[PDB]
Parts: sequence; C-alpha cells; structure tokens
Amino acid sequence: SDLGKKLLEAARAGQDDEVRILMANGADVNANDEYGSTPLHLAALMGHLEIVEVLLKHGADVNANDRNGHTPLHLAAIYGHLEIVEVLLKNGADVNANDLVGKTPLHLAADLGHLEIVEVLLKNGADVNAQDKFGKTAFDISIDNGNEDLAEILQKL
Ligand SMILES: [Ca+2]
Ligand SMILES: [Cl-]
Repeated sequence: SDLGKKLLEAARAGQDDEVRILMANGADVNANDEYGSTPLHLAALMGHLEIVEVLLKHGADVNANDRNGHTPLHLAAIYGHLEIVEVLLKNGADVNANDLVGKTPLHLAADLGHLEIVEVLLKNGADVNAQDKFGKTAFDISIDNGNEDLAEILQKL
C-alpha cells in the first residue's frame, strides 16, 4: 500500500478523516507526485483549510517547489485563496519565494487582481519591487492588466 499516494489524493479531495488515518499509519506528509506536488500543495489548491493546518502542524515542508517552481503559497495566491495565504504566512512560508519564471506570490496575486491578498502579502513582508524573469514588478503587471485600483495600492508610498 502506498500511503503517500493515498495521502496526496485525500488531501486534494478534502478527506480530512482519511488524512488523519494515513498519517497515523506513518504516511510521509512530504510525499510528492510526479509533478512535485505535495499534500500541502493540493490542499492549498483546493482551499482545504483544516487539512492545510493539520499538515503544517505535522511538520510538512512549507516552501517545497513543484515542477513549476510553485510553493503552496504561490498556489494559494494564483487562485486567490485568502485564508490559506494567511495561515501559510503564520507558519513559515517564504513570502518572496520565486518560481521558475521568477515570480513571487505577489506577482501571482497581482496578475489575478486580488486586492486583499496583495495587501496581506505586502504587509507580511512581500518585496513590492521584486522582478520576475522578464523584469516585471507587481506594479508593471497591474499596469499591463489595466487594474488601476491595484496599481494605486502598489504605488502607495
Ligand atoms: Ca506587517
Ligand atoms: Cl483519526
């Protein structure tokens, strides 16, 4: 029986009770699939807050990269999952972690246009002037997208 594969599936699917049994049987909370996703990645992707919390207190790696370079915080940003963002920041996430195109969670939340997450990231240490691999800051992204409310927030001194 491959406990890690079952744990990945249970974390994605919101199966809290099965997550607990699998950990009780020794499942590796840092198991990964062929794309480098861990249970924390998938639980974050699906907005399963309680599973994220359980994985974190079991010691799951908070800043592990999947095959795109994304940490769980990148995924919480990209899709705009506010409560996930907040709990990862309280539990050791690297707010300025870069993916394979040089983007931080701030770049991803800015491209999404999620104002509240952008400000949570900034006020929890995001580098407002971080540049991705093609030289863009979050402000440049907001300009490119025409999101003037976001551009205002990003340029606030
Ligand atoms: Ca602060
Ligand atoms: Cl249980």
